[PDB]
This record gives sequence, C-alpha cells and structure tokens, in this order.
Amino acid sequence: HHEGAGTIKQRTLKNIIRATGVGLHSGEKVYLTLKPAPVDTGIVFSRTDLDPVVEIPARAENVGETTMSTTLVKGDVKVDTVEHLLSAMAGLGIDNAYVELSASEVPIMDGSAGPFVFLIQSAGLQEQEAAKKFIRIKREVSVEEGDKRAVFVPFDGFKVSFEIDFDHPVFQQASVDFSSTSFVKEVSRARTFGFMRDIEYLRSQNLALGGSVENAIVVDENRVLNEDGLRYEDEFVKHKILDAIGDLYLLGNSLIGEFRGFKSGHALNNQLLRTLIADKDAWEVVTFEDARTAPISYMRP
Ligand SMILES: CC(C)(N)[C@H](NC(=O)c1ccc(C#CC#C[C@@H]2C[C@H]2CO)cc1)C(=O)NO
Ligand SMILES: [Zn+2]
Repeated sequence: HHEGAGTIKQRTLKNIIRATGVGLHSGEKVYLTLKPAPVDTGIVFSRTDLDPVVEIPARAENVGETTMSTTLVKGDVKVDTVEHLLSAMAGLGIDNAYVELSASEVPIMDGSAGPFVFLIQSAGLQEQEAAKKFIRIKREVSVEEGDKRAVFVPFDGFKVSFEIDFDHPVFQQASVDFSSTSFVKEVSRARTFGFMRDIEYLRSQNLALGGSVENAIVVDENRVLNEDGLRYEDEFVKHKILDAIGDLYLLGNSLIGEFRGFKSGHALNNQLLRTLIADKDAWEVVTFEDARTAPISYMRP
C-alpha cells in the first residue's frame, strides 16, 4: 500500500446485464443486453435482430429524428429512445459499453433511469487502464429558437438548470449540481410524462403505443392519474433534467460545464451539441492526473 496521484480512469461494466421490456413509442417487445467494451469505444448500440448486425455509436453525428425521443440512425436502421439509458450511463460514469437490442427501441422500463442504474449497479463497474477524457466548456454557447433556449456556460463542475412553462393546473424550475446532488437519488427516478390530450393523436400516428401508467406519469385535464402519485414534488422538471443529461452524453464524454435549458427538448439539445462541436474555441478535451484536484468526482465502482 502506497500513497500517490491516481488518474481518473475510464469505466466499463464489470458484468453483462440483460433486461426485457417494451418500446414506449413502438410498443415492441425488446431484449436488451449491456456488455463490457474496450477503452475508447464509447457507447455503441448494436441491433442484433438484423443479419448482419448493425452497430450505431451513440454520438451526436448519428442523431436522426428528435421530435418525440432521441433517435440514432444509420442508413435505414434506427435505434429509438436512447436518452434514458444514456442518462443512466452518464450519471454513473460509464465510458465504454455495447448496448445490444433485439428491436429498434430501447425499453422504457418504468419510464425513468432508476431500473437501469439499478441493473448496472448490481452488475458492477470495472475501471480500465486509460485516462477518462472530459469535455470542458470554455465559452458560452447558446442556441435558441422562438422562446426555447439551451445554453452551455463554463463551470468548474457539472451542473444543470432547467425551466419549463406548461399552462396546466397540475403545476417548474430546478437546478442540480453534482457537487451536492446525487444523480441516483434526486434525478434517476423521475419518470417520463404525457398528457391525455395528446395520447390519441400520438397513437393515431403510431407513437406512444407502449405507454401506460406503469411507465409514465399520465396527466388528464386537471390531475395525475397514476393511483400512487409522484415520486418527487417536481418530478416533471426533474425528468427534463434527466433527458438533458442523456442527450448531452451524445458528446461521447462527460461534461465539465453548466447546462441551462428553457423549454428545451431533444431537438434543441441536439442543436446545442452540434453548435458546440462546430465551435472548437468553446471547448477542449481534458484528463486528470490526480483525482484529488479534479472538479468532478464519482462513486466507487
Ligand atoms: C416528457 C417528454 C420529454 N415529452 C418525453 N416523453 C414522451 O414523449 C411521452 C411520454 C409518455 C407518453 C405516454 C403515455 C401513455 C399512456 C396510456 C394512455 C394511458 C393509459 O394507461 C407519451 C409521450 C420524454 O420523456 N422523452 O424522453
Ligand atoms: Zn424522457
């Protein structure tokens, strides 16, 4: 036993994770396997139902549609609704992993990232022999469209603010800083949500076909319909934060910076990432030779 500086290191899974579920939008039954991956692989989604297998790295450049969920595309092959799983992975510091899926949509589980964090954390994480690379924000980068707004600001840590503006009796602002807030405890359990009003339209378009009170906060004209209510008083805005954490992980590396979202969503989050990547003065890749002086820290593996 000796004392010295240690690099903050890349992580993969210690064991394989298998789950079965349903696609929120497609309603399809889907089998999910997460597997360990070598250093610098990133998170790569593998459609194992196809022959040959089609692999899509979870990066901003592969993002197709972003109307309802965050979708990845390569050719005519898609992987839908990647944000909640990706959010779980970013939240626990996973750099490298294969996500195999038997169908085009990640399973929705209970509508949050909780079950994923739980499955992953039961399997365990494996630190690997390479420095973890971070993306540090060095300038303000903002995108807007109409009243929607998404911003990166320099910040020595990682924090996220979000504000939504729904006119609905059921109601809007939250900030979370990973120096104090636990991702796992205060964010990961926040479920997706939908309004009864949109549901038939959505289904009329073959969207929300797997959605139910079992996997979503469902809201009618006046109230939450789920018999047992909300897991957090501000669950709705907490889920928007959960979504943003997963959409930001399409950078392919954790962030050192601050994100602020104002009625933001998947499209604008993706626009923001693209604008950031284009503006190489506004960011740089960094490592930390000494975890003790880093501005971020992680749970034991
Ligand atoms: C919140 C956000 C960002 N808009 C998005 N979620 C969705 O779009 C979405 C979520 C739930 C439903 C439903 C249902 C249902 C249902 C069945 C009718 C009730 C009966 O049992 C529909 C759409 C998201 O969290 N994306 O990541
Ligand atoms: Zn979501």
